[PDB]
Amino acid sequence: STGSATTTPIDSLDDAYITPVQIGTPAQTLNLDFDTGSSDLWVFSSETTASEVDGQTIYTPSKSTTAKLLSGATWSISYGDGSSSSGDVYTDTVSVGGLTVTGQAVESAKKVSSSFTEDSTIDGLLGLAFSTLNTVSPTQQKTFFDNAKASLDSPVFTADLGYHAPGTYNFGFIDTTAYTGSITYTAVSTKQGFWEWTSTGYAVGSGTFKSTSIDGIADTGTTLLYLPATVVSAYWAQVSGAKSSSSVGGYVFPCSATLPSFTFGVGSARIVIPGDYIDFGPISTGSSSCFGGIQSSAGIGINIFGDVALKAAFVVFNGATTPTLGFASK
Ligand SMILES: O=C(NCC(F)(F)F)c1ccon1
Repeated sequence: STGSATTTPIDSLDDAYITPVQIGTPAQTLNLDFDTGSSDLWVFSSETTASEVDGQTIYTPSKSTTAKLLSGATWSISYGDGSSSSGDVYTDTVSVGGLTVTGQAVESAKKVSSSFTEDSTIDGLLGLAFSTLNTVSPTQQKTFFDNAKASLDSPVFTADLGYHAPGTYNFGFIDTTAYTGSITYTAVSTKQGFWEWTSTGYAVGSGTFKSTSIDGIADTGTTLLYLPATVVSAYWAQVSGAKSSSSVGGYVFPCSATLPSFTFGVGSARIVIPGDYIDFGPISTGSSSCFGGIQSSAGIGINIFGDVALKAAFVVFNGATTPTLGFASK
């Protein structure tokens, strides 16, 4: 089997992407944030504290003839950005782009943190990291991909995120019309439960390529590109007036600037992030200080190839017995 679904930016900055997902019988369609950096499929629901729901579409398990309470199961997750959610668990039928999994753990939120409430466009998350990170207790549950894998034509999914435009998540096949040149594959460590890999280096603008190993995660659920302080300083040094602002929470730059591109290495191949992709706009409405899309990972403990990097590529998440990651230009 295969599936194919369009993913759409939630706003004009590409802060995140939402993909429609059918849950239950009859189908209830929710717009979920597909997140290769976590492993829980959780939704706003009829059980979510009412004051914490503000415009989201909710899943109502009592209206699904295929929903079953997973007795005794609870979940609770905290994300790298400080947000969180928790609740109980149903199993139900879940379909993405024509691909159906029966008995998928659908984690129903009883509580969500303010950042989730405040984002009316995201109805929940669909985790696509390794199932070892799933938070359901006392019986850990499998991701949608993990459940679908054996049925797929090929044990893969691909992310093709757009810049200020829709893109595609495919399951079970590689669309050879969606990229240019060849796909370069690179090794993955699953030891921390992430799609963790090692970039071979970087360049800033038209500058020379620096060969250096940068370990990090391919994370569709993180907006920005978080890299070591040395690398990030070298980038922003090429933008007149750019500076790190402790009050704002990262590098900012004059909105009048033209940003240089940023290149990252995948083996001997190179992915070029255009300068425009690194502009996240005014820090507050009307400001002439703009927020940068490349930021230091120093406070985080891990480097993160988030949407800024991934949307410059066609990315293959290869879930074969030994997982790997593939990147192509597009
Ligand atoms: O925050 C999470 N993932 C995104 C991160 F890697 F950037 F942190 C998370 C929470 C539970 O499992 N993973």
